[PDB]
Amino acid sequence: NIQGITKPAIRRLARRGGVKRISGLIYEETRGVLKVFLENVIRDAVTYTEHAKRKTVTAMDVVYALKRQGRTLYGFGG
Amino acid sequence: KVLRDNIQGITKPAIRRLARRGGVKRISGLIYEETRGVLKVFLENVIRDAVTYTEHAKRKTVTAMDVVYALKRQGRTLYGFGG
Amino acid sequence: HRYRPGTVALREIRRYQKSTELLIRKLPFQRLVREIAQDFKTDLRFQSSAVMALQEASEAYLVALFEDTNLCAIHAKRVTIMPKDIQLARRIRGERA
Amino acid sequence: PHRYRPGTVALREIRRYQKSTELLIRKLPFQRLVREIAQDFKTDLRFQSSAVMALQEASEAYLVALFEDTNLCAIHAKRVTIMPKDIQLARRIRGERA
Amino acid sequence: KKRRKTRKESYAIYVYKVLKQVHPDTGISSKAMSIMNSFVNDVFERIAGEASRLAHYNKRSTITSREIQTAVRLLLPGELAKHAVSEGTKAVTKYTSAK
Amino acid sequence: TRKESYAIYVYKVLKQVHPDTGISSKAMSIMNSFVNDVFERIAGEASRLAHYNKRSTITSREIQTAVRLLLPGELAKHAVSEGTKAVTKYTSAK
Amino acid sequence: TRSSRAGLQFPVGRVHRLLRKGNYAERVGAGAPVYLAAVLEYLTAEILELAGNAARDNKKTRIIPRHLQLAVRNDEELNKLLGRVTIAQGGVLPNIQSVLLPK
Amino acid sequence: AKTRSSRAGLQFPVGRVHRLLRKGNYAERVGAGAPVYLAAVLEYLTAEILELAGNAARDNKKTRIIPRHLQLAVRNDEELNKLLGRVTIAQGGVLPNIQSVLLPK
DNA sequence: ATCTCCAAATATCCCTTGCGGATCGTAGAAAAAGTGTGTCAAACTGCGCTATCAAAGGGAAACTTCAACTGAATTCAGTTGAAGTTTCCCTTTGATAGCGCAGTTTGACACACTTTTTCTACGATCCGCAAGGGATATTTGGAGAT
DNA sequence: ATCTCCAAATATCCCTTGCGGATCGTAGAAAAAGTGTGTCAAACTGCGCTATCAAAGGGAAACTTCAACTGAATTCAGTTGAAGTTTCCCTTTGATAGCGCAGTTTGACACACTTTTTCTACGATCCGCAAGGGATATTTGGAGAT
Ligand SMILES: [Mn+2]
Ligand SMILES: [Mn+2]
Ligand SMILES: [Mn+2]
Ligand SMILES: [Mn+2]
Ligand SMILES: [Mn+2]
Ligand SMILES: [Mn+2]
Ligand SMILES: [Mn+2]
Ligand SMILES: [Mn+2]
Ligand SMILES: [Mn+2]
Ligand SMILES: [Mn+2]
Ligand SMILES: [Mn+2]
Ligand SMILES: [Mn+2]
Ligand SMILES: [Mn+2]
Repeated sequence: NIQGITKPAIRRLARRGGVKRISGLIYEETRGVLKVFLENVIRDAVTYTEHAKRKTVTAMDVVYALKRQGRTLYGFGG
Repeated sequence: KVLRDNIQGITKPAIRRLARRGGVKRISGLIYEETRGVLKVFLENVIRDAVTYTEHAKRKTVTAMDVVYALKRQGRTLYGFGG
Repeated sequence: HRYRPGTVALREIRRYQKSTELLIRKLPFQRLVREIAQDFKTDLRFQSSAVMALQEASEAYLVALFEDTNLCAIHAKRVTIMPKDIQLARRIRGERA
Repeated sequence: PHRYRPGTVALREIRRYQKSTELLIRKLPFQRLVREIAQDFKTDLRFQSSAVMALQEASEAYLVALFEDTNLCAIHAKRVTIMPKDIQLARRIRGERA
Repeated sequence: KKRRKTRKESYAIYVYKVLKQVHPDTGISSKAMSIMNSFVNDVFERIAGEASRLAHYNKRSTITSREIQTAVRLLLPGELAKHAVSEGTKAVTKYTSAK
Repeated sequence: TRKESYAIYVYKVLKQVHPDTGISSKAMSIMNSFVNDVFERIAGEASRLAHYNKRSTITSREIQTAVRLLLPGELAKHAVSEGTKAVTKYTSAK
Repeated sequence: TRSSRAGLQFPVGRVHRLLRKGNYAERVGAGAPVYLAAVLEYLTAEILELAGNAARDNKKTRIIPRHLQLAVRNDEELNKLLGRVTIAQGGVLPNIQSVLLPK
Repeated sequence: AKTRSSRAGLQFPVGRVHRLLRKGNYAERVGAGAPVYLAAVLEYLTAEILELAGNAARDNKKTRIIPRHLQLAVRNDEELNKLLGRVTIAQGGVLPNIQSVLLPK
């Protein structure tokens, strides 16, 4: 699944970031870093879901989780 | 009496000492003025907020609490002075 | 006809910095989200916006991280980003011990 | 007459200051600086002495941590010498501005 | 009827009004409106949040326009803070006029 | 005037854990800051959870999920179990 | 409405209600929702002003998320105020580091 | 057993915690168990820090806990370090630590 | 520095769909009124903050010498990027299946409130003394020198 | 390889203090006990929306070919910051006196809140039509070659 985050996709993100040349090892690192980022946010999102006695992870759940990590997101129910 | 240029009381020896505590072995001669610059901004930001807390309370004395509150706001919670 | 190494990559930067479309393919990302959620709680559904939220958050996060990574690379008189660059960025961010 | 090689006293200064916890900036000079800055925001302020001492604790801690990050930036670039551009890199990635 | 399909509530109309006030010939996509609604909510919380603490800090039971003002001074950078304080003071001056 | 503080409880818990060990005044001031700080973080998050879920009341449930959100893994496991165990015991009496 | 008495587009009643339901304090003074509504209005005025122009500059009559991102990040103070916020579908400011460009 | 702490089996003060929750505008109503649960968590976290600072005092041939001991305790512990990641312990100094490249060769 | 060559920018035209205005109905805001308590103004006060002086000496500033660090210059193996060919799977489109979210109604009960009874925790004060912390002397580990 | 020597560490004395353990007398807060009341758990219900299914092409990802140019290694010297010395500034320390002002107190009350009836702003829902999307063409801005 983690390999669905593909080399060309990572390059694309790197390009938005202003990145011209990428070491071959960057792709494995990014995947690692992205796993930890999703784990943390989803850990919190799911805690909210569970607390609400729901089986469905909402946008709000995510937004709240993102707010707790100091990563406030606009566009989904802020 | 007029207060001026007190950033200079933050001496080279004193900056060298902080850099040691921070594990720094060798220091470029340009570091001292950069550090003053940075310390000044750091203190302007915190002091601005502490003073606002003071004014809100209609007080003329800045308390430890105004500072402790100012620091918490900047995400720099301090332990040892109340709160 | 051959463009020199770097000329296309430069062009790509211009292209992506001008758009706001997501850059990870939707389904593979969705699969990853559910896999990770599965490891925290079993038998869970997602609002479609929830997944969307996560993708927006995740890419913005990575893009910004790439900006910081690129700076560390350049700090080391380099032009190529390496894991040591990401690692330094993440540490100075205070994301890592 | 005896002479330590360059870097020896520096290393021993690091051990010394890493073991201790006393404020490293002189006390009255720091207090004058705080008062000067306060004054530019409002006149006729007085300070609790613990209020100043808190600011000093905060400031020395900030600066000490910033030198740790600065060093990591210096080492990242194969140097052992901290330079303005190291601090600037550190502050940029930290998201500190101005 | 009988079973009512809930009821959401946002600032979309007041934003739309202010958009007219400053850009008469300009419109707004729904996604961008969602963003503005978030922004208004976010700021609202940050402000009332400080004001709440100011009241606690000062052993007081009421959030007044005095806490809103200093909350704004703590929350907003230089120029925004100064303008926000003008607009706020002025509205209170005007609102207390009208009886 | 009275200045409330967690000093006496911190002494007690200190005697339980390291019975021949003292604490300096400043060290206590820090402990006091720590207790007020963690309190603030927990009550804070708990407050939000109730609001998010249209509730008028903070219950040990909000405290619990607040704890899970704020404490790193293991510290959250033990706090949670110390918490549940105290409420369990507390209901067992009256 | 209290908004009219205050010359504001933003709802002074709603802001007032919302300040009573948020448990900010035991009581809310009368001036406070006015002042808040005002500040909220001024800030949203401010964004729309700059977002609008970015729509114009991009030859558009409708503000989209990207114009909000441009408005915000090209403005020093708004950029500061939204330092820890991400605008969905906003992308980034076009920025390429000098040393990456060819001579 | 009279006091609510005694009932809950706690050193930390349930009644004080109940009051601080009520007078802090966290919500209109505070449930019976909330300050029990909360006093327990607070007691537990202080036991963990005191324990770990306690040891730090002993490693430095010391009998009385000072802020340096708390600081050593917190930053040598992955979890407390994370929990107090944005916190500054006054008069704590830092961990002894020198990057390799700076060591003599 | 000038002439061929892509790819992005611009121009034009026809389709597509969500802006944005309009209709309709209600929940929520405003109006009016009776009640009380947090807030405010004004009086009084002593903690501790500013201010000073004055003697002692620790630490800053300014200087010389030079070890060694930074970085400039040079080389090159090989890792990337660019372009081509190949293999694979994401996305789109039309639903039908039914989970579980969210609306509605309700009454037992848990928590608010307020009063009287009980006792915890704070502020003031004294004590044994191990724990430090400073002033003075010595021994010790190892960096640098012969 | 062996000696010299410097500063951090170890040791001795004296002594100040801030700590834990008292005992104290006592405001203020918790507990206890009675009662009023609204929140939310439960149970039953509708249907929004999440999951899923099946198929088919078009474009993305993967893999392959090549060599340009970048990072990594090496070398060296001018630069520069560290170490140590000397002079003496100005911080620290300690006691002093004066008073500005923080914090406690007390009555009068404005102003918020609570409850009830009246009025209307703003949410839900609806879809015509133009701003924007998407496709194809023509202009333009630059890179790579000679
Ligand atoms: Mn000035
Ligand atoms: Mn205009
Ligand atoms: Mn619309
Ligand atoms: Mn000296
Ligand atoms: Mn069902
Ligand atoms: Mn020896
Ligand atoms: Mn004593
Ligand atoms: Mn004592
Ligand atoms: Mn190589
Ligand atoms: Mn058009
Ligand atoms: Mn178009
Ligand atoms: Mn032409
Ligand atoms: Mn041209």
